[PDB]
Amino acid sequence: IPDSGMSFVLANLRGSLGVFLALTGHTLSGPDLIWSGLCKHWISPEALPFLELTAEKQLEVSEREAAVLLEEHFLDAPDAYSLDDWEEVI
Amino acid sequence: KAARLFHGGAYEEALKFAVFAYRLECQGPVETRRAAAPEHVLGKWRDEEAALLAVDSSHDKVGGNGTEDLFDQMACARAGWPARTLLMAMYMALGAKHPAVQRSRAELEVLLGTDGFV
Amino acid sequence: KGAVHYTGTNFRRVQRLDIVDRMRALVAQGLVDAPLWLSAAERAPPMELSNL
Amino acid sequence: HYKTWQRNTAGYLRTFMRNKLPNNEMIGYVINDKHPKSIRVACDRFMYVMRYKKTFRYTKKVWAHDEESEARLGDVVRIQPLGYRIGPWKNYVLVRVLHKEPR
Amino acid sequence: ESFFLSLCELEQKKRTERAIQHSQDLWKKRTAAKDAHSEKTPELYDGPFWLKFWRRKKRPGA
Amino acid sequence: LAEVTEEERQKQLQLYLQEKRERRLRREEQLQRIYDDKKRRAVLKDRMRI
Amino acid sequence: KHLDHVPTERARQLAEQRSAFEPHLRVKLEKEKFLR
Amino acid sequence: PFTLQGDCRKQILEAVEDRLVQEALQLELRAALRLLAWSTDTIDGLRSECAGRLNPEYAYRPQWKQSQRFHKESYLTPLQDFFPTISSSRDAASHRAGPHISPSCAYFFPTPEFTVTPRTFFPLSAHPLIRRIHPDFDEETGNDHNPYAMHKLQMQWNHSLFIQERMQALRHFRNV
Amino acid sequence: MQRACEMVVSLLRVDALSQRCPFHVLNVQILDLLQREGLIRGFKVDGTKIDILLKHYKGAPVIRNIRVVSKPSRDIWLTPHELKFRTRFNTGLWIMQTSCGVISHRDCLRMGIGGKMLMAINNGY
Amino acid sequence: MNFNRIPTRLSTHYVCDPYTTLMHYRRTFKFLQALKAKPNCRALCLGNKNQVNISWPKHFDGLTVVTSAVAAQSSILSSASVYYSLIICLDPVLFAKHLYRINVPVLGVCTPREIHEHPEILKVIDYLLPAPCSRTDAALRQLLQREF
Repeated sequence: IPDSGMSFVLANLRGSLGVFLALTGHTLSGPDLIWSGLCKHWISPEALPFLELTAEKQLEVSEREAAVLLEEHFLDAPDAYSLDDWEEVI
Repeated sequence: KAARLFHGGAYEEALKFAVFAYRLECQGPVETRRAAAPEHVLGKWRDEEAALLAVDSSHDKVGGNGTEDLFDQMACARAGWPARTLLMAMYMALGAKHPAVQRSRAELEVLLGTDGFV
Repeated sequence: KGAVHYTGTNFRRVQRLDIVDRMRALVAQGLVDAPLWLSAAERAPPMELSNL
Repeated sequence: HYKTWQRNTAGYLRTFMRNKLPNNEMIGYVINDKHPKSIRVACDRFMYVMRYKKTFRYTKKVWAHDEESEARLGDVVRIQPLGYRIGPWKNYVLVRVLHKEPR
Repeated sequence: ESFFLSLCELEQKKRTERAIQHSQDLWKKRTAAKDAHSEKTPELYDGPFWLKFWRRKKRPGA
Repeated sequence: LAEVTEEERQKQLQLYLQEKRERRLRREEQLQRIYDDKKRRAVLKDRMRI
Repeated sequence: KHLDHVPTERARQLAEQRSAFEPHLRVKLEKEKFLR
Repeated sequence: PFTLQGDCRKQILEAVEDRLVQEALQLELRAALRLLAWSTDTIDGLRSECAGRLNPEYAYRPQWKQSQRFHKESYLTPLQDFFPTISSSRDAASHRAGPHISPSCAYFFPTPEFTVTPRTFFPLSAHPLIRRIHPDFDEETGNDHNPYAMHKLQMQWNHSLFIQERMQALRHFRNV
Repeated sequence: MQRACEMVVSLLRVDALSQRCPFHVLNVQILDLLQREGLIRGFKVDGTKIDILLKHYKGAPVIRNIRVVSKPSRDIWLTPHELKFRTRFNTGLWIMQTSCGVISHRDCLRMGIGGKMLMAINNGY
Repeated sequence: MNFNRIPTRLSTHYVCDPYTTLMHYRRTFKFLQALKAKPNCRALCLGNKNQVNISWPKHFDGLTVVTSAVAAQSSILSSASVYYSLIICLDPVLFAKHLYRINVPVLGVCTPREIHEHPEILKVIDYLLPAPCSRTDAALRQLLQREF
């Protein structure tokens, strides 16, 4: 049985996508993860090291203003989906 | 048995008995387990506590020869025992580049659980 | 005698302060009035360059 | 002589402890074992300086007595004082031998 | 018949074989390089002399 | 004075027992590390000789 | 001293490589995107 | 969110999400314990995949078991460990006749159900002046934490204590 | 003991990111205490030498002054009641070498045991 | 031909990294967007004489003419923090001693070659802006302002 509370995410996906992904075990990679509903950001690995160099200017701003600055690292998602037409069948 | 096999012509089989006897007296009665040490190589940096509680005083027992021991050989460079003389007499007899000698030479490093030392 | 301290006063350790920090002190101290562009840079402070 | 305030500093207390042993015992190495039942034990002591706050070392060679004459030259031993005077030079008694030099 | 105990028997046995082969190859290449070095004419230095590296300028004063 | 003497005697016995256990445990731990390391050197040295 | 067990750089590198049966060091280049 | 209308909507999402995760985790644990004590085919599957990681040659496909009808309700039944039984076995451990837990499990976790602990959100302190600033600081004792409650929390998160317990069980299984 | 005093020269740099240091058993333990206080970003043993990173804030480094008290030629010892007088009304960091390992000056007074002043971090006069 | 010494060590430039430019423009855009919203905002475009591609006026407000006598690092743009609110310097290397203690934001646009050789310009510049191709600022800003 899936542990670590994995059923919560699967049951929260768009439609009955989690059921098909669990019984069959379909593999997904690339932009499909963010488009399916699992993740919500597409930050590149090169952003994490840079955050350690400009972290001294985060305490000067208020709490709300801190989250706005972190939004500059998120990029856009490309147009690509393999289950665009197969979702209705599932 | 090792001497008879070497005289007859069996070379690969002869080295098997030499390592068997050398490790018998070195590693103690516990030798049937023909494999690497089961994560029991103590004395290394940042030793795991899981393997410390899996042993007892039995592990403390040191091998060696009848009269002397392993510790005695470390201090005195002239001391020795037949278990090492017999094994050393075979590497030079068949050379250093011999396939079988090369295979047996590397086996001792892994059987004793010390391969990869820097 | 003279500059014989490789590890000492020879190597200055003065803090680097940007315009946002310097202006914040003068306005609070009452030395200079608050300009119209003070709040513009407060919401988007400049990126640190010394650590880069 | 040490002042009243000089007897409470850690520097002086540490030196005192090293010098101080049960029964006023001492540690030294034998350097002369020529005369019968006689051995000269060289003991090392310590002292504290309240000016520069540094401790030095000075050797103290003394004579000892041995019954079985087990000790030999260059062998660290233990000595014990006595409340009398025996012989022209003998002023100490052996207890045991810690280390033994080969021959 | 124990299922968990038998699992460790295979893991240890397979790990031993991997080390034996890796060690054999490492020793073969280690000795091969040394043999070539001991069969060539020594290289005689012909570069600039060390005339300026004799005197040094350490920390001034104390 | 007898009452005070008995009270002080109990404190000395308790302190002596507590110190004995602390030293015994600390000394035993140090010996284990040295013994484990010494064994490794002895077996390793014989391997190099071969 | 030569028999001492000290964690060096090459010592750990060899341990990881031994696990791979006969999985090596790899590097990645900077990502240059024109749409950025 | 930045506006009042937008900020209120975020509260609704956080409320439903907090409740769904609690129910999913509670039911997830119930099916995990019963399956390991009843399903016998799980042993073959674990060994097949474990042996296949080193090389595909050691991987074998087991037969599993023939399909059979089930009530699909017994695996999600509540379980409790309560001593009062004057009501004709009111609880009687997990279910009326289900698998029971060891007596030693009555020290850290008084109940087998997965609950939620009230973890603090501010750092603790030892000086009296700093303790007065902590939100959870009662005036009837002068302390910002309960020693009895925190004593058990530290024991649970301890690798050294777990190793000794795990080692003792392994020796018993191997010897007998 | 000599190698311990050689760490101040390498760690006391402004225009630098990482500096090497000779490997030593006692040196490894010292770095652990400093990291807890937030003075060292991190360190790694690279074999014969240890690579230690440097922490900076607004240009200037976190470490501004290092004083070596203990030296190989002598030994400074202070009683529990004497360390308080020495260290008072200050934010400095004094490394204390007690029998039960190595701890800071704040913990030495709590236990009341006689430590040994090794070095000073962020200390004035 | 060349008879000089050939360098061996190649220094890397992380300030003008291709990835770092992503955050530089994003952060700079936010500051300008908020400033233009307010009324009565003026800027300053300081360049160099060699920049022929950029047209310049005859008179320049805030310019102070001084003499050689008693001119120990006199500040030319001392009074340029009254009428203006944003200066965009194009030659930080030349204008380094005057903008040391300026009370206005400086949007300097330097090149990696000068930044590595003259790191002192980092303290005076508040918002760092990249410069693709890093050859001549006169023809560099024109392309950006005339995109598509």
